[PDB]
Amino acid sequence: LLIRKLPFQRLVREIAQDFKTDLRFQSSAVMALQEASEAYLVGLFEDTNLCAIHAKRVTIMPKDIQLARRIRGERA
Amino acid sequence: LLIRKLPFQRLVREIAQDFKTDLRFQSSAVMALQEASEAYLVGLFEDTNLCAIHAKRVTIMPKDIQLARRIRGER
Amino acid sequence: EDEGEPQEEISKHIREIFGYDRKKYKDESDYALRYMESSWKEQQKEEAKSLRLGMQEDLEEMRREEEEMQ
Amino acid sequence: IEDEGEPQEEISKHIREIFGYD
Amino acid sequence: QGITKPAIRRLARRGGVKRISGLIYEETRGVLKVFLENVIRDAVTYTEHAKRKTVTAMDVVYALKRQGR
Amino acid sequence: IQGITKPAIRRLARRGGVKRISGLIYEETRGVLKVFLENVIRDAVTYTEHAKRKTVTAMDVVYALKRQ
Repeated sequence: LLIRKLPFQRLVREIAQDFKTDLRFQSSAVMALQEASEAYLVGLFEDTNLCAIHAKRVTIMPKDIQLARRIRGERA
Repeated sequence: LLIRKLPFQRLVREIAQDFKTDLRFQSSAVMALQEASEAYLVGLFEDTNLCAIHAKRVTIMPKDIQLARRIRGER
Repeated sequence: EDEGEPQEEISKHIREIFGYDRKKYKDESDYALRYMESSWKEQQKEEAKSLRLGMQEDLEEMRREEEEMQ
Repeated sequence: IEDEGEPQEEISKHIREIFGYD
Repeated sequence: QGITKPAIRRLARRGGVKRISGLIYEETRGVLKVFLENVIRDAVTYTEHAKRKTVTAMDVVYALKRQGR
Repeated sequence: IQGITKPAIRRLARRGGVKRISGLIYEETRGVLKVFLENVIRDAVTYTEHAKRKTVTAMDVVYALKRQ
């Protein structure tokens, strides 16, 4: 993995608390969560970057991300 | 509606026979495929054109289609 | 109290899958018939600009980088 | 038959696969 | 060939495109071929694995449940 | 909160193939990363409430993933 372990656990925890108030997570279940989030974000960036490329650019802009999301189906 | 019904069916029949030997398909079933295929390509061009303009361009090209697909996942 | 009307509901669903719509279908001018393809000079002028712009975009950002660094 | 293999105990390899990842 | 050239224009302008290159026409056909390949293949499997005689709308409609877009 | 450190991001982006990054990608990536979790756990929970189970196993995530 590539995200730091501790600061990821805390985030999952805040959201998890939010829905539902009674809430408990397994140890590997959070591990599985992290490994997904990275895979996804790398998945995402490869797309994002190739919209940077499409624009004949090198630096990626949010506009690139946003496109890559509109085209898949991600809201917002 | 917007493709002529005839040559489309010709295209449909063919692709079934191109693998499934003499599988039959109903009428109202192809009127569903076309209605889908139309509606899709439209959907697709919506996106094709987004990349067109993403690139600071106007006239859409294969690069635009293809990218649009590559992002959606398709071959 | 509760009711509808038409009888071709297996199609108006397919269209709903992809988001297709009835609305822009009465203004069908021939633009599409004839003014819709681009001269190969025109395409090549478009990339020319697409290109120029991309680079400028890229650089202004690097400059921004300097400002942000300090 | 020697035609069944052997493991490593990692399930994550499936998630890597859900999104496509080295 | 696979589809009416001018049709794919009208299909595009519905997409909202105002300009295209000649290269599009072929590319579009290709993209449809494979669309069709994919869905009819999956429509068949719907009719077999329901032991049904041969294909119908709802095989298609079910086969289309593969699409956000 | 958003302890998703900027150089964490760069690691991933670069893993993606990215070669240069606008400064606003950070806030953006953060925003999406949240949303991804927000509704991948939202939908995992539901796979665990519907086994009337105490806590959420990895397995029910993998299930909540496949919907995505």
